[PDB]
Amino acid sequence: IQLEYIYHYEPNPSSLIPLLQKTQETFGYLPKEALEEISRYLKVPLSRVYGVATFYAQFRFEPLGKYVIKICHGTACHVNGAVNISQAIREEVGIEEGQTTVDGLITLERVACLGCCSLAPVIMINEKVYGKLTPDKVRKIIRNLKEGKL
Amino acid sequence: VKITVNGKEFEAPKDKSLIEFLREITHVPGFCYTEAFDPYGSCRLCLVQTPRGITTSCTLKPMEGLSIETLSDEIIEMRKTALELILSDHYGDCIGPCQNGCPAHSDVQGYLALIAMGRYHEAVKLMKEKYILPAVLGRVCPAFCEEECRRNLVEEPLAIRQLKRFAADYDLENGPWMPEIPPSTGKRIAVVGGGPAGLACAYYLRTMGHDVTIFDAMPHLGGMMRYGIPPYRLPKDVLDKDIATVINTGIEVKTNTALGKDIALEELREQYDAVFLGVGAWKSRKMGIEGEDLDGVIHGTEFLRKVNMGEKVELGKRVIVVGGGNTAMDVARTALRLGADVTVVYRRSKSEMPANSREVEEAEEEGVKFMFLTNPVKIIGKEKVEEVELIKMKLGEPDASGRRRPMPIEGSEFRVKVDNVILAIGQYCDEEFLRTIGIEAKRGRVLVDEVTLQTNKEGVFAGGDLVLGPSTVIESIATGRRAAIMIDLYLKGKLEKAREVLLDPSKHIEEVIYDEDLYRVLFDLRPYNHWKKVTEKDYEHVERKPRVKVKLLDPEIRKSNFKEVEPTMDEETVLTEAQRCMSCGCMEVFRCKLREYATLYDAKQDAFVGEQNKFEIDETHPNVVLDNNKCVLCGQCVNFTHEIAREGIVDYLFRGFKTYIGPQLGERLEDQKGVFIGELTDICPVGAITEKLPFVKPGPWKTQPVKTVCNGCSFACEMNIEVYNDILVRASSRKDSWNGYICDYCRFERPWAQDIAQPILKGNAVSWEDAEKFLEEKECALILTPSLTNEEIMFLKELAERKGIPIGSTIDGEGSTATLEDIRNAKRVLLKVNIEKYPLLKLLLKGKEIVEEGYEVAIIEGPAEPMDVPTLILHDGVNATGLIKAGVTGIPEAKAYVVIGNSPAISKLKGEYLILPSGLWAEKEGTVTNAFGMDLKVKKARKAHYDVKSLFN
Amino acid sequence: EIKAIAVGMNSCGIAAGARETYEAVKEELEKRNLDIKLKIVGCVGMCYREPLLDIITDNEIITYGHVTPDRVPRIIEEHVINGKPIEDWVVKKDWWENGQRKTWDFDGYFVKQKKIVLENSGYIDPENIEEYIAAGGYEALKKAFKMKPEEIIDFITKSGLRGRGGAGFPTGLKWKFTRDAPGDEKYIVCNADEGDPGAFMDRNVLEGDPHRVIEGMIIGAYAIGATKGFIYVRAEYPLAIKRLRIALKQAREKGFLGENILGSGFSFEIVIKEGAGAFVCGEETALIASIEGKRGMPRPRPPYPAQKGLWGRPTNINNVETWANVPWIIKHGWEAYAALGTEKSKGTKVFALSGKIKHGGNVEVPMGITLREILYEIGGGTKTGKKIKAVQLGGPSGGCIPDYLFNTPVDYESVTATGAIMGSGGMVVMDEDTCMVDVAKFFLDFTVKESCGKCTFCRLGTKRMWELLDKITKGEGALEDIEKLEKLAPLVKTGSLCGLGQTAPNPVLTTLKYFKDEYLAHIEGRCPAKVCKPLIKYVIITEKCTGCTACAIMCPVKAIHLINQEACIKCGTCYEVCRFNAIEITDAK
Ligand SMILES: Cc1cc2nc3c(=O)[nH]c(=O)nc-3n(C[C@H](O)[C@H](O)[C@H](O)COP(=O)(O)OP(=O)(O)OC[C@H]3O[C@@H](n4cnc5c(N)ncnc54)[C@H](O)[C@@H]3O)c2cc1C
Ligand SMILES: Cc1cc2nc3c(=O)[nH]c(=O)nc-3n(C[C@H](O)[C@H](O)[C@H](O)COP(=O)(O)O)c2cc1C
Ligand code: SF4
Ligand code: SF4
Ligand code: SF4
Ligand code: SF4
Ligand code: SF4
Ligand code: SF4
Ligand code: SF4
Ligand code: SF4
Ligand code: FES
Ligand code: FES
Ligand SMILES: [Zn+2]
Ligand SMILES: [Zn+2]
Repeated sequence: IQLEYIYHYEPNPSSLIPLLQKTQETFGYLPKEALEEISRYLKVPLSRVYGVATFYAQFRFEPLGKYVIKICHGTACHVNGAVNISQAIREEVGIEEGQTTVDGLITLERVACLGCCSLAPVIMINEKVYGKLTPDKVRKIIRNLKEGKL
Repeated sequence: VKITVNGKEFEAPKDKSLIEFLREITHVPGFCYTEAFDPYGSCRLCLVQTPRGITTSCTLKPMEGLSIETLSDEIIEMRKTALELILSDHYGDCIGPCQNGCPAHSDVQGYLALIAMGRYHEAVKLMKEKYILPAVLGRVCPAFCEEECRRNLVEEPLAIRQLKRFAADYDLENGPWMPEIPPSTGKRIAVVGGGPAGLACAYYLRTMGHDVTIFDAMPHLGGMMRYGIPPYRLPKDVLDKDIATVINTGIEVKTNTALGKDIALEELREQYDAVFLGVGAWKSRKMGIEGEDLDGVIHGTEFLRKVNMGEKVELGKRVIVVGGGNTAMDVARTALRLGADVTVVYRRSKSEMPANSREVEEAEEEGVKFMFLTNPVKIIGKEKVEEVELIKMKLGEPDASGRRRPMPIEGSEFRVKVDNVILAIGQYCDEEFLRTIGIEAKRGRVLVDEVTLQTNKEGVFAGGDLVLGPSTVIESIATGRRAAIMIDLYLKGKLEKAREVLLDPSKHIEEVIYDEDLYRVLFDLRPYNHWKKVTEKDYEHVERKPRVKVKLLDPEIRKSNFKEVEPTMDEETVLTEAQRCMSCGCMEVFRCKLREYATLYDAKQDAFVGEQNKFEIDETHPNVVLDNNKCVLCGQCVNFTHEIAREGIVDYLFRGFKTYIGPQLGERLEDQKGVFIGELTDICPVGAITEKLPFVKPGPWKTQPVKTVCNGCSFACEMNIEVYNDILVRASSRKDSWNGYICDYCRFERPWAQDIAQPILKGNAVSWEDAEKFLEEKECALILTPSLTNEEIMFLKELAERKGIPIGSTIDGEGSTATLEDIRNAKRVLLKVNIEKYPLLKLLLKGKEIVEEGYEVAIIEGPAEPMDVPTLILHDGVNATGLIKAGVTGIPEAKAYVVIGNSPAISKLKGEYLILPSGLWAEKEGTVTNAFGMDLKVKKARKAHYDVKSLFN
Repeated sequence: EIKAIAVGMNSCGIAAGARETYEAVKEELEKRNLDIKLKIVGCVGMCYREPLLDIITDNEIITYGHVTPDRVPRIIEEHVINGKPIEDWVVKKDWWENGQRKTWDFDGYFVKQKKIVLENSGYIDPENIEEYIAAGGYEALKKAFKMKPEEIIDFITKSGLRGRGGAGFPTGLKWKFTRDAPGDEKYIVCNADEGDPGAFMDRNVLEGDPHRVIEGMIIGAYAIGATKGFIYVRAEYPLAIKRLRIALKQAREKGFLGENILGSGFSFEIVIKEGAGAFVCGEETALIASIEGKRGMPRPRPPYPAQKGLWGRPTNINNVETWANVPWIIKHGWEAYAALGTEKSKGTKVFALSGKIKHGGNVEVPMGITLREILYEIGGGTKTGKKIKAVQLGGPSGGCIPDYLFNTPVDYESVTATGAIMGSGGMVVMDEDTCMVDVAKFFLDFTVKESCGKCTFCRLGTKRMWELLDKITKGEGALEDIEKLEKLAPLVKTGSLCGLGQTAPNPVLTTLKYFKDEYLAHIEGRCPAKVCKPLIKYVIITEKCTGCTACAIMCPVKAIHLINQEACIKCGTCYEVCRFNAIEITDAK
């Protein structure tokens, strides 16, 4: 079935976080049934599993959209105008950061750093980096993304 | 190891944490440290000053030459800031707003809960911790508590005054409650003034031990309750009963003894240790306008004193009363009842009328005419009053926010034809009498220090209307109680220190914790009460319940006589009205560590203001409430439930400011399986986790722990029973117990509060006459159940030996051979029992190996024989091991059986049964023997109405 | 003859368009029927000049900058076939004299740089262990296997190597504490959980040269006695994880990892633990709890990780940069390492020049170089010639150093004195267009997000400090807010349990210390840098306006010759697309 991956991992409590990462790879999020089978296999309380899963910002309990927009709010991007580009993205898309659109097209996320601090205003859309972003340019990129291009 | 704490030399254990030793020698705050867990650094309140810097003492290990300052300025500031940070995210009320509205700060919630239970004597006992005349207050108080009530935000405030009147009259009728007087302190206090303030000072100084003498000018005690308050509001038989309850405590009354005429203040100081001046304001203020000397200008207090004393009062047909206080209203209604057409003139509006509003509405019904914003300017007549000149007034400028002052409207002068003018514009004490005795007063009101209530003379205190001017009975009783507190502090030498502590307790914390009196006074007079800003939107979920209406006497009939206009409520409406309380106060207010620390460190709630985390209360569980709004995030519940109980009921959720405690997302506490859910109520330090109590209203009471054992099984776990005047509130966990924790069976099933009332014969309850007949007729072999203490077993065994009756017990086998050390040290165990039926085995066997071969200790369920390895034989009766030790095993053979205790497996027995009750476990005293062979003591929570010893004779 | 063509394929290169350039090079080599070796390299450090294409002759390397796909045919035709370098695009030259590589660059970026950790990055193929062997690698591993483990510890403690991930605890002492601890099973951890928002040096080492970290870990494990090694890298760094897995496979199959490593009887295995992502999990105790499957909540220090760490067994947790320094110390000697840097801080430090600096990238500077040299000779100053107001050193944990204190040498104590810390190695340059209150608010916002919420001081005081900063920024502040900040920040520093909260008030403290005039100007309702949204008003200059209306079709809120102040979203796109001096950001007063 879908939950076969759990038994490849060692039934020690230390395997929880790798198992959570494997679950979020397999399903895109953390389902309840998978979490209870993880708690059963590792013999850890389900409250411990939920505390670990809610501690880390990687894990979410609802599936992600098609286009994931990652706004870098590191120091280099912030001093070069990350607030203005996030304002442009939020105003064009219509959701705040950390939310999914109702149709599930655009998921908006905030990330720490992407390594390209020289392209200081930088976002990432599905592992593709767009850099040197004035608010107008990122509005153009969002509008071109919405119409099925890119 | 030698460490230096605040300059002194100390020897401490090396392995143990420093916080334990420091809390042994001094006071160290801290939420999150429990010795069963490793040190946790979450509360950050146990800070000490080391040579390296400021660090937490729960993590430090005692080292050689370590010097630690526990109370320095920086440490006080750091703890204060930490407490203010915690309070900035705290949501809840320590006390209900009813207690803050009462000038005497009475536990309104507690005695309303006691009234809802039907315990009126206990409710009056709780009332008398803050005031002394609950019937008088139920009749005449302006009900400041009902103004502040949180029921004002939903429908209608609780009838606190009328419920208090009902309970107080029940106590006066069905036997009055009198307090306990401690041994004499050897001190004498002179009290001047037989009014409510003097009575309160005398009562609360008598309840401390000092011998009190009351001096009063009038022939009777009561003051303006007897000579100023009319008898249609306060009947004098009720006043006599209430004052009798105050005076029967041992107060020496000297009536018809005045100050300045019979005894001077200097003689009073030389003969008595402290003197309280509550002479009251018995002079009436003149108006100063010309013509005030005309015949027909009576003063309100003199007129009401003549009417109350029965003296001949001459009154005309038209009477004008000037003033707007309670004095004016009583003058107006008394003059209406004597036969006069009464008009009351007040210089302000109706809203700013100081009078009791219920009395004003009653007077408007009875036909008293009011004209507000009017002021008399002149009284016109040859020798007697014929007419009075009045000027219309308007509100003036707001000035320095002084609620404006009435300024006359020029040209609006009008004349009213009247026969008598009664002056009720205010009261004061005689200024010349105050100069005769030497007390510093301004405008006739005595100047006293606001904290200590002390005059310019040493040993002289003041209160009542002498200090507050025209005031209330409850405010006078508050001043009297505070003066009793301050007189007791003055007689020990601690008054100056206490005043400094009450001004700023954060600078004298060492003296506060070192002195019992300073701690008590600080927590009585300046406690930290946490508040929430609630509007009407926060009580929309509450059921709308109507307030009780008491049928007043007919206005047309009551305008002619001096019969009491308001009766007492009927007893059927009392419970219905008392059950409307929303119990706004915190259930943990008497044991919450956060409130105590905020009291000691002078923490303000508004020091840091921002956004708080808003949570919904999780009260779906039948017995336990979880309130994350009162969670200080110490982690003790998580540490217990994951590292000691292994149940994992709750855990930390989310990160940072959004962190809270709860089950897995999508489930509440009702879905969580665990027999140690109720231990979290004792684990929590502040009151985020609380227990639902099996009473109608759970209102927090000052319960006293009682050390006893549980009767759920052979473990006989040590516990505290929380008792409040014969009420078995809850079972809690002792720290000094061999088990430390108790299960949800003991807490929530309460086997210690269970007893069958009457003997059962063949499945039907019978009276004791039938039991005596059965005992006399049949052979009645004696079968003992394991619910009896060791002394009872000895008594029953000796009775059987003396009389020859065959004796046995339902329990058979041999006792356990293992000790708690053996179970603690062994690692491979044989478990032939169900783990769920003996819940402490879950805690005792954590991490052990459950094997079937090569074991070290064995756990078997009785009846059984000891095995080769040290065995743990577990029965279902607490004193099963005591029965096995005394040698009363087996069921002997006979015709009919009398069994002492309703134990199961008695249906296996052959014949006919007489089940005699064994009694309440909580009402029992003696020792028991539990599974591990310990002899554990049982103590009485309350007096026993049944004993098995006298039943058998 | 052109031996090889190399394209920089780090995360910074990949983001700039290095995949497109690499594929264009492959297409051009295939089209021209050329037989040159196409290899990938890491990052040399010129992140501002990327994508970088290196043409490797046997004796010289010619590195071209800004190599887009369309520039590739020109470069290929003119250089690899005709043989004429295009000197306009040549940004870097490397030549060998007496076995030491010498560097020339257009910008003088490398002049003040001594590369100890990044000596191989941008020259070797990170996915080919043969290239790293040919560059002198893993010779230090054989040399360390020759000597005794305690001799290795003495070598490390005599070089003055201090921890590059934090406070700078001496590494030899840490190794000795892990070796002297009682126990038969011990672990080592490589901390690659760089949670600093502005730090990219650790992933730079793990992507451009992972075998350096692997070799350092093996040397340290031999010295300490560890059986298992953990590389704690985030799952947000997939390229680093991929290259680490490739490198681990190649080192295992060649006998450097496994059982009986090079005949020493020493069994060592390295396993990559993927961190889920939290700034607090970079803390030692939180990292231990995260590997063990718990929440990343730190615990008090008197039980130290070097004596009771992973599952109770002793653990040595060191940074990627420290492990990368170890092979250089073993190969070149401890005296060579002690011949660099100040008296107390030895060696070299890797900094990340970011923000408003012109030559941003990864710099390898010796300890004791002055801050002004890094900011002006290596960084080139600001990108528009403006003055530098301050630098943020240490990320959110460190503080702002102003321009009159730029003479401070970058050693541990000289930076600790000013109220900053060396921290991760992040250097963010702030200019005249930067509001220091906004910077402090950003750092406190990050701290509020990343706190684990265990101790009362961090969890509550960071939120209260951030609320005070937001109050001051919105203009609704007063002097009492500044006094509350000045009282609260030292207490949050003194009372917090872990280093996140103990370094949390550092930005606020430093900004108050050096830039209190900006705070007092925000009390009066004005932003001297025109950054805060409510304190700035976008005003239109009518006398300097034009009828072309360039800043009229780009505005999405429709607040434009006249500005609708009641409807302005305050994005600021007017000031850039106007291509004329008409829009002026002015105080709303
Ligand atoms: C007309 C009237 C109506 C009121 N109605 C209400 C009401 O409806 N509700 C309400 O809550 N309160 C009412 N009050 C207030 C009520 O009287 C309060 O209890 C009052 O504040 C009592 O103050 P006290 O403690 O000073 O006692 P007092 O009543 O002032 O007692 C004074 C006592 O001191 C004695 N004394 C006086 N001078 C000397 C002296 N020189 N030496 C020795 N003894 C002396 C007097 O004989 C008397 O026993 C009313 C008061 C008045 C006057
Ligand atoms: C909040 C916080 C984040 C940290 N992040 C890192 C990190 O990303 N990388 C790192 O090497 N050390 C980090 N540290 C420091 C570690 O706790 C520890 O000191 C470090 O691993 C020691 O490295 P060293 O052996 O080279 O001295 C962090 C510390 C704190 C308090
Ligand atoms: S938890 Fe403590 S401090 Fe908070 S409201 Fe309840 S009693 Fe007061
Ligand atoms: S004395 Fe008055 S204010 Fe106080 S509780 Fe009783 S009725 Fe309420
Ligand atoms: S509802 Fe009860 S507890 Fe709350 S204010 Fe009213 S009387 Fe007090
Ligand atoms: S619920 Fe109580 S015990 Fe648990 S963390 Fe909160 S305050 Fe502490
Ligand atoms: S384990 Fe048995 S004796 Fe102990 S508390 Fe529970 S029911 Fe009572
Ligand atoms: S300082 Fe912050 S991150 Fe560190 S333990 Fe305390 S609350 Fe957690
Ligand atoms: S602001 Fe500039 S672009 Fe806009 S209308 Fe004026 S001149 Fe034209
Ligand atoms: S600043 Fe932005 S929102 Fe305001 S007018 Fe210009 S483009 Fe429009
Ligand atoms: S700060 Fe955003 S890419 Fe580095
Ligand atoms: S920090 Fe020591 S008791 Fe909480
Ligand atoms: Zn780069
Ligand atoms: Zn600003």
